[PDB]
Amino acid sequence: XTAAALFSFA
Amino acid sequence: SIPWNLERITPPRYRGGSLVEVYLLDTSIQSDHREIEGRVMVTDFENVPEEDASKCDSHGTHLAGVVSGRDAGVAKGASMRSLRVLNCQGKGTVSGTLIGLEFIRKSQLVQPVGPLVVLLPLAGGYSRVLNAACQRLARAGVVLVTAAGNFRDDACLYSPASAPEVITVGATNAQDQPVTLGTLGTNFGRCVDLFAPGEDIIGASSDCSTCFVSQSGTSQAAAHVAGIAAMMLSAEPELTLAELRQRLIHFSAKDVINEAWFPEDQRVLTPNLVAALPPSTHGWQLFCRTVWSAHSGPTRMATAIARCAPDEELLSCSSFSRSGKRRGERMEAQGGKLVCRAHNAFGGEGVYAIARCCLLPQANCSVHTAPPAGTRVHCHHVLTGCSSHWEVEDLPNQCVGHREASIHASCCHAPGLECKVKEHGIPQEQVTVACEEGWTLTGCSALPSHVLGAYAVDNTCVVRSRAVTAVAICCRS
Amino acid sequence: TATFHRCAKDPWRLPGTYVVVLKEETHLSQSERTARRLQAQAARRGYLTKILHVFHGLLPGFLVKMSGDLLELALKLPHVDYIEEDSSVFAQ
Repeated sequence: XTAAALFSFA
Repeated sequence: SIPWNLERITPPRYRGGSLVEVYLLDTSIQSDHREIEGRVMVTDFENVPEEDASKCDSHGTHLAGVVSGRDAGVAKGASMRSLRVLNCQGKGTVSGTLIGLEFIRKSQLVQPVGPLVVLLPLAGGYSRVLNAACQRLARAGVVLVTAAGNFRDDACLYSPASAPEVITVGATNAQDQPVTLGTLGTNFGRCVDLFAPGEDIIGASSDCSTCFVSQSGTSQAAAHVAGIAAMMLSAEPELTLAELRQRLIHFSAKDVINEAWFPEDQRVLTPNLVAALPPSTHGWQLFCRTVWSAHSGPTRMATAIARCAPDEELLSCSSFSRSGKRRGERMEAQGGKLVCRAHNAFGGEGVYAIARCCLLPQANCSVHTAPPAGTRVHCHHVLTGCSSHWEVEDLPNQCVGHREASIHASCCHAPGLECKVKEHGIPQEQVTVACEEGWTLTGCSALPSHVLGAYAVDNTCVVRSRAVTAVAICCRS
Repeated sequence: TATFHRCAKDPWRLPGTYVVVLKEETHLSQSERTARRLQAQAARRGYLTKILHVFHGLLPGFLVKMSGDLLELALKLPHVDYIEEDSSVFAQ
């Protein structure tokens, strides 16, 4: 991850 | 022990990055970490939104490691300078990113160094100003490497992935397939330039000064290309952006991704490349890339246009339409430079222009055109491409077109150039013909029974149909 | 001819802050005066503004904290090319 596919695909 | 990603980018034959600096725009970093300590200079430039200690510098420490870490880095030497544009939750702003890119240009003007690689492991939506800033910083002689984005979407809808004159990297996994996780995964499309390892990438962990962690992302993938670029620019300091991008493409593993992971309309647009360091071997050679235009849109007089870099030559030009409602393509002069222009047909959803751009110095290149009559033109040096465009709604070194169309020959005075034509016909949805090893596909087209388009994929000419004959022009020194 | 742009992904938009981008050949001295003019005209209308940064080196222009009500006024300023509403970028 919230809120942009952040940190290894959430 | 060698991590899978560093083995993956190793060439099939092998044996840096210190006259180059790699700027990193990311979270804060744990510069004490033994992977990167003494290698990364925190500028302490900071411009971040407010949040809404080792979590803080986790992202950027990992990526600083992937580029330059001594145990697990791609360019194990590599001076880095880090700016902080992402807060402790990983959030930044366009405006802050702008100021950091501006900060890099001021530093370069104040204290000139050598080649500069700026890593942008971040994404937000399509931004005019961020794309403008990235392009103008590229035109000032700086290489930008950016992540495609992790949304399993068209990278052209994201910035700075969609940015012109920037190297946009998608992520592949240990099976060489595009990263997918749930509805997320690597972006794709014609704004992606190549792919690099980006799943399960071991690098420095900010939990402790000697710790390591695995992370995935298109940031990790771009970190690979940024270290790859830093080593290329160490070996060949004088490379222009077109010459470095032609080498990244040339040295990539090819046709190794299973295009079925991509949405149907994006398989033709997404390059099938996985980045790799260049081998021990490297004499001059002929590099070409395929450059797809943005879709023209549906207006009845729409034209897509595909352009080469200023120091490339446009050796051929084709067009593609998914429905097949198109009026062909022509080469035109703009600024004394040839571009590739495709025409939409009345009633079609749009077309793509597909340029074939090549580093061919000492080349004087001209177009020979014949109006409708079957139609024929020829050169009178060497034929590199055939093009055709018509005005109607329906139906050696020579080009041949439909009786009702114009045809166009790309003719190049290039001594030291040798070209040959190779044809393949079948009774069929897709017909294919490839150049032999050592030759470069310069021109691809279909003999004039209803064609969706033709385009060069690497050195294979691909013709798409709703007897069909693919025609490949192949050159070498 | 000056145009306004904001992020097409609504949850990534950051209203209240705007990147005023000026025409390519615009000199830093002009950027500073165009920002000062905006502040002036906005104050005559009752709006506090804040010039957070003036750009020069890649793009000329400036970064302003102001109500969006002023976009029509700000678009008519001399040397303006386009204005973009700030938005989020994210670690990938």
